[PDB]
This record gives sequence, structure tokens and C-alpha cells, in this order.
Amino acid sequence: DIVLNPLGVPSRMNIGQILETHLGMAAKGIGDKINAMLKQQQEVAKLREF
Amino acid sequence: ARVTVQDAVEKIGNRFDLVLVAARRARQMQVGGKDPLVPEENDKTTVIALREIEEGLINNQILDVRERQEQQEQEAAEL
Amino acid sequence: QDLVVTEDDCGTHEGIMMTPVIEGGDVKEPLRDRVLGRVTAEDVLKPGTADILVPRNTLLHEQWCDLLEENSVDAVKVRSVVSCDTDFGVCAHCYGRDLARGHIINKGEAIGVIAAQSIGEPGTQLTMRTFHIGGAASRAAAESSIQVKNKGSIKLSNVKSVVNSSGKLVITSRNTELKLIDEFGRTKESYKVPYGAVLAK
Amino acid sequence: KPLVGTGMERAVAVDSGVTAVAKRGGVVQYVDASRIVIKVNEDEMYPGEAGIDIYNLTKYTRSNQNTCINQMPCVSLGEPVERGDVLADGPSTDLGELALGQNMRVAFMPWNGYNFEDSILVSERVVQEDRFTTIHIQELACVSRDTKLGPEEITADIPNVGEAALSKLDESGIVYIGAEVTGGDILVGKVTPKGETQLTPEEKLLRAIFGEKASDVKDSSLRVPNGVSGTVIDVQVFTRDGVEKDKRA
Amino acid sequence: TEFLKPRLVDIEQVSSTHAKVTLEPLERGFGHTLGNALRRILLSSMPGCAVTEVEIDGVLHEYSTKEGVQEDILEILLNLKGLAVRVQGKDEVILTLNKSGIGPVTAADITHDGDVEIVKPQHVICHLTDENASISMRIKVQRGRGYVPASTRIHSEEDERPIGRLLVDACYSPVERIAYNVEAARVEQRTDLDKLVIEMETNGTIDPEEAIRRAATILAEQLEAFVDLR
Amino acid sequence: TEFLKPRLVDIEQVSSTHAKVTLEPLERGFGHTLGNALRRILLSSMPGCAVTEVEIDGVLHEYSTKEGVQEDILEILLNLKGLAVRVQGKDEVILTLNKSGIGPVTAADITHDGDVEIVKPQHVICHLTDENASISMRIKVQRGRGYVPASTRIHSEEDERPIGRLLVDACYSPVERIAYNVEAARVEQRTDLDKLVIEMETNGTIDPEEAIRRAATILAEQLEAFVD
Amino acid sequence: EIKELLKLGDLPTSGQIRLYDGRTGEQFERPVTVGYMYMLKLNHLVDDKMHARSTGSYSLVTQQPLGGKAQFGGQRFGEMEVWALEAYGAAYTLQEMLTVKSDDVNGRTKMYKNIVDGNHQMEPGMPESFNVLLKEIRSLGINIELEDE
Amino acid sequence: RQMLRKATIVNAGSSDFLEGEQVEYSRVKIANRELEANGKVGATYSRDLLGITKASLATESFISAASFQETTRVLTEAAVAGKRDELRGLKENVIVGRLIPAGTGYAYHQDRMRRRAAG
Amino acid sequence: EEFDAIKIALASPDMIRSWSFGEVKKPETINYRTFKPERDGLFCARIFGPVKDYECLCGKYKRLKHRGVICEKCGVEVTQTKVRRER
Amino acid sequence: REEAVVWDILDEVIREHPVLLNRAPTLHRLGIQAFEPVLIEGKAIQLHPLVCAAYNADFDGDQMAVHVPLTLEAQLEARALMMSTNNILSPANGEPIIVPSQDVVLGLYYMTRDCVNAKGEGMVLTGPKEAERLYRSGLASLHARVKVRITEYEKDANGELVAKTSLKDTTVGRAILWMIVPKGLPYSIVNQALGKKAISKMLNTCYRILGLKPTVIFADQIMYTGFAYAARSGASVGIDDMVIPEKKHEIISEAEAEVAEIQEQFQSGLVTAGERYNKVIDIWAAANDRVSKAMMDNLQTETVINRDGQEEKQVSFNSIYMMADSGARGSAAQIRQLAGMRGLMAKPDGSI
Ligand SMILES: Nc1ccn([C@@H]2O[C@H](COP(=O)(O)OP(=O)(O)OP(=O)(O)O)[C@@H](O)[C@H]2O)c(=O)n1
Ligand SMILES: [Mg+2]
Ligand SMILES: [Zn+2]
Repeated sequence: DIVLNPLGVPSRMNIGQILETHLGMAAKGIGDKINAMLKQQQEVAKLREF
Repeated sequence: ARVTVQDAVEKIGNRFDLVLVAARRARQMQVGGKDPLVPEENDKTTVIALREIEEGLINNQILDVRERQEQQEQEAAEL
Repeated sequence: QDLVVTEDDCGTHEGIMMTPVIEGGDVKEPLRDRVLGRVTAEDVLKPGTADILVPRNTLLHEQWCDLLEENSVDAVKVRSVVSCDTDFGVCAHCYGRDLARGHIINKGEAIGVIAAQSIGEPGTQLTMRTFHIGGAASRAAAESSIQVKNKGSIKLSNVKSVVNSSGKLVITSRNTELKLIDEFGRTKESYKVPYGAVLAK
Repeated sequence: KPLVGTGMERAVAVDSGVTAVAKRGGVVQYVDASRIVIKVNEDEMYPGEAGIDIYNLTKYTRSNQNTCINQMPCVSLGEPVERGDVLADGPSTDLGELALGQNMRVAFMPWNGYNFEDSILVSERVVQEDRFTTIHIQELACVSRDTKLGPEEITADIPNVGEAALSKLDESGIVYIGAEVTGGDILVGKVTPKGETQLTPEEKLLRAIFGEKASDVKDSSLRVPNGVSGTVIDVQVFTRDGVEKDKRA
Repeated sequence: TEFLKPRLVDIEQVSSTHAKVTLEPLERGFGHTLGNALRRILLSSMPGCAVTEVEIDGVLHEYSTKEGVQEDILEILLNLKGLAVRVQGKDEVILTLNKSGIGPVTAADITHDGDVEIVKPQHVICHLTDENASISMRIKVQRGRGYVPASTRIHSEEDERPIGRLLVDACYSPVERIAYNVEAARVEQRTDLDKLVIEMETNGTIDPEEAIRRAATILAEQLEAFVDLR
Repeated sequence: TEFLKPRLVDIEQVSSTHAKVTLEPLERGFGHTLGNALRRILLSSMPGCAVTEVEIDGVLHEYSTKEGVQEDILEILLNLKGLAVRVQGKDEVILTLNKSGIGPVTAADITHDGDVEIVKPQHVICHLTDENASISMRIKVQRGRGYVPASTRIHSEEDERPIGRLLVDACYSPVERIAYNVEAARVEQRTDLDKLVIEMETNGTIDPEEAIRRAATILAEQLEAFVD
Repeated sequence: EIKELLKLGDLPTSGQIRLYDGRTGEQFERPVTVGYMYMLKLNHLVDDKMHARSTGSYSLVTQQPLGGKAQFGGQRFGEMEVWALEAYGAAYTLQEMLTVKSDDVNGRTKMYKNIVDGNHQMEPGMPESFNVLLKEIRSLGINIELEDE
Repeated sequence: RQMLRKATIVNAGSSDFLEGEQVEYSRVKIANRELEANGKVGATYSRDLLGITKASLATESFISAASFQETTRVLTEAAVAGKRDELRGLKENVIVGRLIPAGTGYAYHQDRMRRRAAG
Repeated sequence: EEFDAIKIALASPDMIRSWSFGEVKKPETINYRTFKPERDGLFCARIFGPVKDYECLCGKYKRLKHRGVICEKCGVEVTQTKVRRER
Repeated sequence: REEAVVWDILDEVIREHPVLLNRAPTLHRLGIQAFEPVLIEGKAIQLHPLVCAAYNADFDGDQMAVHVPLTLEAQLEARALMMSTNNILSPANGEPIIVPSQDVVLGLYYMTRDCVNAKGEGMVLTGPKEAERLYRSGLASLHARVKVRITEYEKDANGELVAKTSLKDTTVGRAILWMIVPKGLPYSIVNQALGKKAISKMLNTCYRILGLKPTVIFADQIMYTGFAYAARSGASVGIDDMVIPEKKHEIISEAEAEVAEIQEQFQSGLVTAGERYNKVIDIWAAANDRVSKAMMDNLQTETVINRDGQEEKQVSFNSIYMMADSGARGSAAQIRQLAGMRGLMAKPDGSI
């Protein structure tokens, strides 16, 4: 969606934005797994497990 | 020129005098409707005067000499 | 505000002797760069006085400056704004090159304004700049020992020291300048020795 | 919502007061894009008054910064809720959590100088999905004053005005609700009475040519500020007690 | 020139929305050449049908709220943007939707017009809360291409301004996602020979097969200009 | 579909080698679509002739030095890569170069051969220092396409490979450089519209104007599989 | 904990991914950090800050144009900005900015007429601010006269 | 150089120096050039350093002095001296909205100074 | 107008009188009802000039035809309103 | 009514007409510059990157004043005196102010900088055209040692240029940059890995040898190639980039028991507040340098890459290290606070 410049991070010393980005992708990673399981209906037992 | 005016500075020398001389010539074409020595090529009067200075056609001394000439022709006509 | 280039050449011989800023071992500012773009004053030739090397009123171009470095000239009287004779302004020659143009300054240029702006700008920019950008202070105070980088012989100018019972030269001058001379006999490193110092040699 | 949050998100959204929160709880009797009625549970429901809470939601209203304040219903028809549950979301709140903007797939890398000094390169998909699309609600007033020459009129009858312009004004001289407007369109027509307008020979010959003398009156109409463009959601009229009300009022 | 043409081999249709298309044999380097060139047209240039104008009775503007309806008009419009529509013959069709009583208003409540096909009849549009509440609207579906926003369309024609028409964004582009993978086609002699696997993901309307045909057609049309005029 | 076709507008031919081609009008995004697709074919798919194998007498490998010759064998081979050759009939021709005495050995010293045409006869190949020195070699030119290096030729073909046959990179593609620039074409109504500026640079065996025609032709031949 | 969560998503522990350039189709030559940053659109829209003015209303005493977009104002040409023109050569640009562009009442109308007439000549005058200054100093009871050539 | 503008004078010349008047260096040099050629009473001088603020207020243009700082005090001292500002500096000309005596304006300004010699 | 220099000097009582076009005796600004300048007040038209271009206060002389025509009745010169910034 | 013919007339007027851009604060004269305007759809002013230095312009919402020089004289003073191109050097120092930064630097750095073997180590090409075709073909890397035959053009005693052809070891990348490099300059200019510091010297050199128009063209070319290759590379800033030295905790516990021993010696009697303040500041100041130099050895190199057979040491291509070494953005001081130790902070009084 957005292309941000790497050179506005090490100078700025706000490393929070990069940790937010890594975790944000991990959060969305798990959202993408749940989206895939809901698209295929699957088991309430299996969704509950994951 | 088009991009940069360094060549026209190299002809006359003083950036300040370059501007006066290009101004004077552009005013002639702007008001008098003096015909340009270089093809216009859709160029504004500011750039044409700089072209003429670059190629070394326009100059403070040359402009003064031709001013005297047109002025003496008009004196001749009045008398 | 008033200071403007008024004349081309006042025809003055007078100027200030510029030497190379060689402070703290590594030359801080070379003489070449310090006299890069200034009007040379007084026919200054090479050691052997029997043939002129450099002329008088001549713009110090990068080429002249490169020649200066082969001969290793240390000191050069150059024409300056301060010593210019021009009344109600200054001469293009006393000033020298318009640093923004890369050639001799144009008569009519408002020099004073450019000077005030150029002294003023860095201060105003370095205020906001280093401050929002840094947090902590990265100073280094360990000004204990002078260690010399290249071999040579110790030269102490302006110094009055007393020998202590250790065998060692303990300095008691306030202004003390230890220099590092090579072979040929040029000054290359400097080192401000303080008061209360123990010299090794 | 923010995908990477802290937990203060919910606290801030609730305590700000911009969210409607349930005092009594119970089951929702009736949802609407305007109102929420909850039937209270007997355990908190007092035996004195009727036990039905009505929360009226505030719809699309102007802020001080001319941003938009809109409350939407969170819960569905016939949902059981406890005390301190979020019943309706305020403007920048997701199901109870505080949502100041929008999370995006971001990649750290240069583009062709399009992200030079902090400059941002965005995908068209962002614009298409109307993410970061925002609606502003600015209030404009037209004041009818009384001058030494005479009272100003809010008539649709305005000297020297196109029928294009007057199409959008109704009988009184007020724009219709729902009407889209753009800079220079007249919102409320007004005219400033002029006393003995001493025109010049050029104006006297002009006024003679079109014959549009148009009475002793000027044009001081409230018109949309230049370049700002949007839809009229609401109109309000404040009149003095004694003066005869407009048809539109 | 030992010219070596590819031909459409396998069409896995995982779903009406998602479809994978293997393509072989491709000569070395043509995998990425065709892969990206097609991806670009398939995203920017693909033609489709989408809701342009909506007129609800008793609704003057999109910011109001209708009684007996949970969703504000804006939210209803955003649901109509997601309404999947095929027009067979005409370029512009106006569908009518009249529904009453308690229930989720679905896309099936629109009067099925002869040529028009609603791909997702269960698509949610409106939730009716009170039984006395009735909603009636006329939804105009136009055919176009790419993405034409209501803001770009409120500064062009606007010959007639009927106080009561609501403009909503139209995603005429049927293609939602596209990626191409170059895999090796271990060919009889050549190991540099490759296959092109195009994973397409559309909404309704366009058929994957038909869309690829159209995109390759547009590219070949644009090449006629260069092969022809020198 | 309001289809919007481009047409070839200006062909500045700076030289037979270098030629700039402006193209308009292009719809948004087609600048890069057509720009890159063409760049890839014009580099890796333009067919042509180039020196593949070189056998010099008295030279067992490319790392040796021949006496009376200024350039090491590697540097000689690199000059033969730059040798511009057209074969008219055959796909493969072996040309012979025998020359002696002091002077810059040029491409004209190669024994003609009827069908084969050397585009640059003044092309420098070798400098001979001593007059008693004579150089003799058999230069094999094959027709192919794109860029086939000796490293990619030894990994695929492992058939006959005796010592002495010097393998050199064979730049079949007549196109030496290609770059395309997308500039804005402020169009009657559309500011979204762009122009495509293709700056080509071949050697002179193939004409840029004809090479562009050819590259687009190969592209349209691949679209024959997709019905229309 | 974040890398452990990434493994649960089958995403890379580095949180860097292989990316392909949309234009060329070729891959970027090193992995790029991708993920989700929560982004905010601040109140500062270009729509609002954008302003431009050729000629407009003028101030009561000083006769200079007003300030601010709401008053349709000319940008303030400050001491700082004047000094820049002083450092350069630019004497006509400076006089312009002092006179026909600000106070000079006769000058601004006359030069407007010239620019529509396409003459591009200045014809400068006296800035009305200076006439005020004089009146303000005479109001103090100091005789301040203009002495002629 | 601008700091070392002024100089104090000892003794008299053919002008009004006497003990310890502070006059600008350029103007006393001008006097000394004509004095040395003609003779008259020779005048010993001594350059004075002025630090920036006072150096700017010591300028013989009172329009520049007023615009800088201390305007009330500058105008009382000028009003009592009956001081006449001939508008030589840049600030002075910018205030009256004229051509700067520098850059482009130096050509025109030097033409006006020679128009002072005749017509 | 084009001048050489500027001089500043103490104002004589009589110098001050020269610039003046009358003595303002009264604090009266304008009339509350006809918002026009009062007699010999701070905004007096008789002293500083006409409020409107080429028009006296009592309104007897109008238009650019009447030039410097001091109206006998109210005592207001028919000139431009600009004068009230200079007198 | 904003009629269509009006746009065409407006386009005709703006042609060759310079406009002044100004940014607050105007500290020095380059805070005003003249440009030839380019009419653009959209409400934002577009600024050339290379002049961002003089304005101190960064695009996180800064605004600029636009002014139109009306008279012919004012137009000429803007085009000759105040034009961007004509104000390349600063009024203070002789160093140039206009120079590529950020992406333009990152791209040229990525191109010039060398890697071990890579695709097509120790190959022979015939000029930069063969190198480029190889890189575009995808048979050679930008950082791979390759013998090339570049022909440099050196100025003689007169105005005539002398031509010299010679074989010099270089990367593919630097050969391709040579194509942008005007004739007159030595190939040694591009033969190093280029940073912002080297590129500034490159443009100054070109200005003093060749002149203004060539440096103008060369500057534009550098910008185009830099940004184009900046997107071709793909540098990113990961959390793993800032690698912490393994030996931080040791250095710190050592420094920490040391300062502790001097605080205990404070109650004893060898210490004033000033003496101990100096001694503690000295201990921590040396510790900070130690941990920083540990991080920078571990980060700057500590690249174990297997050369053509065995292992080698070479410079790290860690993203943050490249950013710092190129001079693109952060300095070693910032990266100390990222990956090393943040250090001694100083109070508003200035006392630490
Ligand atoms: N009160 C201020 C703020 C900013 N500025 C000017 O605007 C510049 C940019 O300000 P800012 O963008 O906040 O600082 P940067 O150093 O660019 O840092 P960043 O944008 O990354 O925060 C400052 O250096 C300064 O020249 C100023 O003059 N006065
Ligand atoms: Mg900023
Ligand atoms: Zn009267």
C-alpha cells in the first residue's frame, strides 16, 4: 500500500516503527490464516485449536 | 541561453551589466518591435536578447552606436 | 550593509601573512585552501632568491595553489579587505574570488550582506539542527598525554620549565607549543603543552 | 482499529465520552441509524420508572475543526449487553477501541526518489478503498443587519444573477437540503439597500442599456467560499420575535 | 528465426473468483515479459460493470439516516459498491429494489431484469429493524473500465443535477488480485524453456479465461501501431 | 472500451548506431508495460551473428602470450567479440585471418568469403610489434540470439570440447544498449497520458527502426496463442 | 515473541520478504522489510494550505496588501528575504517587492495596466508607508523635510 | 573592517578636528591626502574599534541607525544636530523604496552621482 | 518630487502651525446619527478634507467638475478624500 | 469559467518565465532561488531534490512562498543571478551546495560498491555497453570484479582533449556509471565505491574542468541513474540490522564496578564533587567509545563470505552499515544509540 524510505529511520532513532511493522505483519499473518479457514468453513473445533 | 546564461556572462563579463544590456535589447523588441537577429523559435524577449549577447551581436557599445545612428537619421528628417 | 565592491584595483601592496592552520597533529586547514582564491601580494618566489616564482596582483587559482604545494610555501602575504585603501567600499582585488561564482568578484556586489548572512546562517542552522537530532553528549575529555604520530625532533617554542628531582622537565610556562620537525626542517605537527606538564624528553 | 495497539485503546475510547456506553445493560429492543433502545434487565431495572433506556445517537455533526462527528450503532438488534458495554462507536473508534487512522501494508525501500526526504509513495488502492477519505463539516452564516439606509433583505430576488444560481435557492432565498454546491454558488441570497447611488456617466449609460435598474439595492449574498465544494446537510434560521417569518423558516 | 509459440494449456478453476492458468511452452525470458505486461493491463485496463448512481425515495443526501434502517445511507452505498453485476447486452441498466418487513435486505430483492445477472444474490445491502419500515431505490449500473471515483465524476459532465441522485464509487475493474509465477517446463530438449502460471482473483462478472483473452487482445492491438507505422 | 492507440511520432537518428524514438500518445501505465517488454526482447531475443569459437595456431589456451603481439590472447578475443558480422545464407561460417608484418591487424585482413559481410573492416583486432611475427587464426561465427556466454555454454553442452578451441562470449544480439524513459505527454484533456522515449544503440548490423519493428513483431507472435 | 508469532503465520522470522517491481517484473536484489504500520492522516491537508494571489484588497493605513488566505493576502516579504536580493544583484526585483507590489498605489495600478498591455515596465513611485512615517514623525513635533536636488 | 570604521583625532588640520573628535577613517584619510599635497596643519589620528551594535549606530546615516535599534534616541540626537541624510546606504534606499546602490543598481546609482557634477 | 537628501530638526511652534490647516478645538469625532465629521472636531472635514471624493459635507457641490471649490456653507474643500491622509 | 483555451494561453505565458521560490527562514541568499516553472495538476509545489540542501527543505509538510518577477529587468535578474543552476556554490565556503543525497546516493553507492565473485567474476567486456547489456541480461552482478576497456578523455595543455584507452579492474556497476561521466574526467573518479562526499567532489571537478552546461547535464544524469538504480536494488531497514556486540555486557559490568569503587572512595577522602564528576564522566566516555568500536568492527566487516573456494573477509552489506558508510543518512553517532550504548546524556544546564 505504502513505500516508506529506509533512510528516515536510523537517523530518526524511532525503531518502534519497524517493530510495529514486523508485529503488524505477524498479526495480519494470523488474520490471513483465519481468513483462509473461514473461507473453507472447516471445523469450529479446528479454528478453536489454532 | 535556454538552460544557463554562463556563456552570455562570458561575453560581457559583469553579471549586472549583462542584465542591463539584455533588458535594453528586450525592451526594443517589446516596444519598438525591433526585428530579432536570431530566429525567434517561440522564445521570449528575455531569452532572445541573451542569445544575441552569447553569439556577440548585442552589446552596450553596439546598442549605443545604433541609437546614435537612428537618432541622427531622425534629426536629418526633422531638419 | 554599506560595504560594496566599488573599485577594481586600489593598487595596494599591503596584506596579512596567512600561515597554514596546523593545530592538533593532523593539519586542520591547509595554507593552499586558506589562500585559495585570494590576490597574492609581494612577489613571493622559492627558497633560492634569484628568480621570481609567483607574480604580484594575480588570482590564486587551483593551478597556482597546486604549484605552491610542490614548493611547500608556508607563509604568504595576501591582499585583504581590511588593508584595502578604497574609501566608501572595497576593491575586487583586496577581496578576491566570489566564492559562490568561482571567479573574481564583480564590481557592485553587496559583499557585506553576504558576509553577515554567511557568518549568521551556520549559527542559526546548528542551533535547531544538532539539538532535535541528538539526545546525549558524546564529548571525550581524556586530554592527558601527547603521543607523537610520526618520528622527529621535539621543538618547544615559548617555554620556561624547571627540572624536578625525578629527572623530568616539568613545564611552568602558560603558553607552550611543542612542534614536530621532520628532516628538511618544516613544521608538520603541533601540540599545545599545558602548565604543570611532565615532558618525557 | 490499530492492529498493533497497547491496551489503552479501549480505556481512551470509553472515557472520552464520544462512544455511547450502556449504563443499565439488558437486551437491545430496537436498533436504528439514529437511536438505540435497550430494555433493561430486572436486576438493575428500578421498579419505579419504566425500565427502557433510550440512547439517541448524534448524526454527522460539525466539529470545531470542521471535522465530522458521527455515532454509529455497534450492537445488533436483540443483543444482550452488560453495564459499561459500548453501544455505539464515536468518530474514531472501532468496536470499543480507539481508531485514529488506518493500518497499511508498508515496505521499507527507496522508490525513484518518490520517497526522498520522508516523502511518501502510496498505492492507488488506498484511494480506491476510500481509506483516508475524510468528510469536513463547516458552518457558514448569513447575517441580515439593519443599516442607516435600511434593513437588508433575504429575498431570492437578487440584482444581476443567473437563473443557474437562483435554481438552487427556494422561495425564501435559501438553498435546498441535499443540494450539492461549489465555489461562487449562492447559499443565502441577501441584498444591502443603497441610498441615492450616485453612478458615473459610464454606469448611468450601462444601467440605461440593460434597463436592469433592479431597485436601490446591492448584492451581499452568502456564497460558497472559492474552491470549497460539498453538500448542504442542514439549514437553521434565527429570527427576531417581531419580524414576519420567512416561508422557508 | 526458429519462432516458438506458447498455447493455453490448463485452466484450474479453484472457484468462480479464483482461477489458476498454466501456459506453455514459453521461451526463456518471455515468462516475465508476458507475465508483467499482462498483469499491468489486467489490473488497470480491464472492463466491467459497477453501480454508478443510486436514488432512494425519501432520501435527499447520502449523510441522512432512514428510520427502520440500522445502516446510514453511506454504509448502504458502500455495500452497493460490492454488488457483483453482469450486463449482457446494454451498457447501462437501472435495477429497481423494493423490500419491506424485518430482515436482512439481500441482492435477490432487486427485480431480476432479463439481460442483467446478479452474481451474488445473498449479498447484504441493508438491515431492516422495524416491520413497518420499507425501502425503495433505483440502482443504476454502468459498464466502464478501471476505477472511476464519484469525486472524479462530480467534476466533468454534470449536465443535470437532480437533488436526490447519490453518486457512489464504481470499481469497473473486475480483477481484484493477479500474480504470475515462472516455473520450469522441463521441455523435450530445452531446460531453459519455462511455463507461465497466472493466478487470477476476480469479483464476479468477468470469466478468468475470457479476461486473459481480452488482455492479450488489448496488448496485440497496441502492437499493431508499431509493427504497422514503421 | 474507449481504446487509445499510440503512433510512432519522432525518430531522431543521432547515428546509425544510436537512435532516439519518441512515441505518443500512451495511456497511463502502458509506458512501462511496452517499455520494459520491448527492452527484454531487444536485449535477450534479438537474433544475430557473433564469434563463438576461435582457434589460433601456436596457441593452446587463452591465458598464454604470443611473441610479437602486444595484446595477450584474452584481449584479442575481447576485440573479436566486438567484430560486427552478417551471414547471408548459412547459420555458421568459419572465417580465416592470416596476416604478418608490423601494423594494427584490422578486420579487412580476414579472407572475405562470398556470403559473409564484415560491417567494420577497420575494426582493430591485434597489434603486431615485430615484423617477423605472423598471426593466423580460424574464427567461427554462429547465428543465435540474446547473449550466450562460455560459462552457460559449458554447463549445457558437454559434448566435443578439445583443448585449443578458445571459447569467447558471443553477443548475438545486435542491440548494445537500450533504455526507455516515460515523460508526461500533456494531452488535449488528459495529463495522465504519457510519451515513451526509447533510446536504442546497436552496432550497425540491424537498423534501430527495423529492430523495433522486429521486437514488437515477436511480441505479437506470442499473442497468437491467446486467440485475439 | 514477535518472531515466534511470525512462525505461527508461516511468515519469515526476518520479517523481510522477496518483492517484485510492479513495472519490470524483475525481483529486488535483496529482501525488503514489509508489514503493517498503522498510519494517520493529519489535519494538514494541501487543499487548505494552498493559496495564491495576483492582486487583491489593500490595508487601511499602510496600503500594503493584507496577510493570510482568509483575507486573500500577499506573502510577507520579510527583512530576511530582502537581504537575499541584496546579496544577489537583484535591485529591480527588490524595488518591485518594495513599491509596485506593496504600498506604491499609483505604481501598482500603472504597472498592472502595463502588464496587460504587455510592456513589462515598472514606473516606480513612493511607498505610502514612508509618507505615513513622515506624518508620524511630524506628529511628534520633529521637522523632517525632503531636501530637493 | 566595518568594526574599525571610526578613528579618534588628535590636534587640528585645516578642518574642524581639534582634540578627540571621532570621525570615520575614510573621511580623515581624504583630508590627509589634500593636506599632504597643500600642507596646512597635519593631524595625528588613531583607529578606534567599535563592536557591531555601536558601530551600526555610529554610521552617519540616521535612517540606518533608526531602523537598526534605539530609534527614539537616534531621532532626538539627529533632530538636535539638524542632521542631513543623503541616502548612501542600502537600508536607506530600501526604506524609500528606491534602487539599491549595489548589484543591478550600481550602474544606475553611479550614473546619478555623475549627474550631480552637472545637470 | 525626486529628492537628494532628508533632514531632521526641532519643530518651531510656528513651523507646526505651517503644516496645520486649522486648530481642532473640540473632542467631537462624528455625529452619532449622521456618521459625519463634527464641526471643529478630530475628524473635521473643514480642517482635514472631504470624506468623499470631490464632495463637500453638506452635499452642495458634487462631481469632478467642482475642483478646489471650498463650500461657503459648511466650509469643506471639494478635492479627493486622499487629502485627509496628508493634511 | 476556466475555459480550455485559457489553459493553452497560460501555458504560453509561463514559458521561459522564471518564478522565485522562498522558504522560511531565509538564512542566506540561496533561501531564495529562481526556477522555470512546470504547470502541474495538483495543489502541491514540486521541488528539485538537489536544491533541498540550500533551502533546508525536507518534505514532511514544509511550505514555500512563490513570487513572480514582473518586469523584463526582474526576469533577467532572476534568470542570470538567482537561477538554481547559476547558484551552485555557497556564498560562505567554496564547496558546492547542490549535490545528490538519499536515494541518488544510495543508488550510485549500490552500483559502484563491490561484492565477492558474484555473477561473472573475472570476466572481460569491451567497454561499458557490454557490461550494461550483461547486467540487464542477468549474467553479471553490479558488484563483481571484471576487466574492462574504458577510454578516458584527459585535457592537454590547450583546449584540445587527448584520448587514452587502457584496461583497469573495476566492477560492472562502475563501468556503467562511466557512461554518464563526461569526457575529460578520469575513470578513477568512478572506480571507488561512491558516496555523497565523493559525488560532491565529482561535480566540483567536472565544473572546474569542463564548465557549467556539462556539469548541469551531468548532475541531472547522476540524479536519474541514482534514483533508477535505488529502486532496482531494494535496501530495507530490518530490526536485525542493528546487531549488538556480544561483548557489551562485559565492558559495561567492568565500567560499572569501576565507577562503584570510586563512589565508595568518595566517602573515604580523595575526591571533590568536581574531581569525581570528571573521573566518572571519563570512565563512561571511554566505555561508550569501546562498545561503539566493538559494534562497528562486528558490523562494518564481520562478513564471512566464501570466495571461489575458501572463506574471506570483506565489508558487510548490512543495511544500516551501508547507510552510515555511504554518508547517506545516520552517522556512527546515531547508530551507537541504535545498536551500541546510548551514552552519557547532558542536562539543560550543559552539565552531564
Ligand atoms: N521552530 C522551527 C522549526 C523548524 N524550523 C526550520 O525547519 C527545519 C526543518 O524542521 P523539521 O522538519 O522539524 O526538522 P528536520 O531536521 O527536518 O527533522 P524531521 O523532519 O525528520 O523531524 C529546521 O531545521 C529549521 O530550519 C525553524 O526554523 N523553526
Ligand atoms: Mg519539515
Ligand atoms: Zn457644502
